[PDB]
Amino acid sequence: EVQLLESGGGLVQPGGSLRLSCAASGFTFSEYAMGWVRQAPGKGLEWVSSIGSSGGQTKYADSVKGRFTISRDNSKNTLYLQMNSLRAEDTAVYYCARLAIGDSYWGQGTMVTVSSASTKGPSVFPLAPSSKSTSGGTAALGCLVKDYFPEPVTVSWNSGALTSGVHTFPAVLQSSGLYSLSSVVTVPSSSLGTQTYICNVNHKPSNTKVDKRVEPK
Amino acid sequence: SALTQPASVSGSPGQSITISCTGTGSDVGSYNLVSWYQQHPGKAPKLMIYGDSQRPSGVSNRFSGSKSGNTASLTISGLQAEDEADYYCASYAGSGIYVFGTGTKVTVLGQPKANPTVTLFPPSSEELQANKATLVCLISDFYPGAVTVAWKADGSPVKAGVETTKPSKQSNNKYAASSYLSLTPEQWKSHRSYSCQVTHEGSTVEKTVAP
Repeated sequence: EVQLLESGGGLVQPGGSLRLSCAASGFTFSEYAMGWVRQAPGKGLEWVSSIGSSGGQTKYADSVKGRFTISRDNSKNTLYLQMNSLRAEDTAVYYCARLAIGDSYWGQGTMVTVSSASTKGPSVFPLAPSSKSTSGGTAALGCLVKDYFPEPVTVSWNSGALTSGVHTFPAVLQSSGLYSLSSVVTVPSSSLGTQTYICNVNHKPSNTKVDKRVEPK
Repeated sequence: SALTQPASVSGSPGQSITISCTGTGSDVGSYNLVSWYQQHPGKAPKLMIYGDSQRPSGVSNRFSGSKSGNTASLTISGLQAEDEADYYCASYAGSGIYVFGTGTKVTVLGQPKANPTVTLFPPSSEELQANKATLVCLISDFYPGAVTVAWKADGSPVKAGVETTKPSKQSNNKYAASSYLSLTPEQWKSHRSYSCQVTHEGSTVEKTVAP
């Protein structure tokens, strides 16, 4: 089926530049017009730009005219958006979309963050279960992911093999302007003696990959 | 010139609701190109209606679209909890231009009261060795989505160093929130107990940790 995969989003200083890509497959790229749509955090969808099937008829939202350039390479089945002179108000998820009558395929989007603040990787601390093996019932253990910027981080457990009972909570935005979150997994108390628990923390904006073993106190 | 939608529409399970989308003669009153999208948190928009009234394949007939004048309308019948989401109309507007509506947040009421689960963790040894200390109070599986959090140290309140999220829905349709209390290792070591108190619909759930 149809696939649209955006890439190139990231953190940039105001006035900076970024180029987004959208790799397409599962359809004849060259006979579809293509577009970009964006969405600021917690805000609504905003159309950005469109381009004709053969690279003509480029159009732009006024909010973006003179700063962004849409283009495509039908030989590489790729759509681009060059974004210059970026400002905080350009912070958004950017979606690639195939323009068609009767259907509407979208990518998952790529996150663009425009800020004067630098990226900060997280510090990771284990959250040990208070309940011991003998005490019965269930035990909650976790990882605290402290003081990072920007969003997001993902947290997995045992390299992705432990998924049941996993809850990664929404992050708090602290007054410092840095985020923190926690991920908890609830397991049988009797498993604490025999099973290893490692949280795998990923913060792509800082290229941070941390594995933290979480052990009874 | 974003098409105008009601910001918020609430309904009860099994009822019908209608979301209006009012534009100008240049887009809505200029084409039968009004589409409706459904957006769940953290996902791409999903096309539910195109060409005013057509459903793409796979879309339930509970969703229907109409249009008269400069105003398009999306009606959802047989309201289900999964319909809780954001909805956007959109129209072509000539010359390769598209305009999206301002969006409507649909809320589906009726789920039962759920008391919060509270889990409280003390500072880790690793963190104290880093000359820091954070107490983590995690609150989950509650409805409705409002809590109040209070921290106490040997019974006496603490307000400094407290940072608490706004509640938001989990994948199980109940709310979660977090509260963090920042302390120096010396404060943490200088008390017998610290407590996280969570109040929800008159009832207080509390947990306690000690060095």
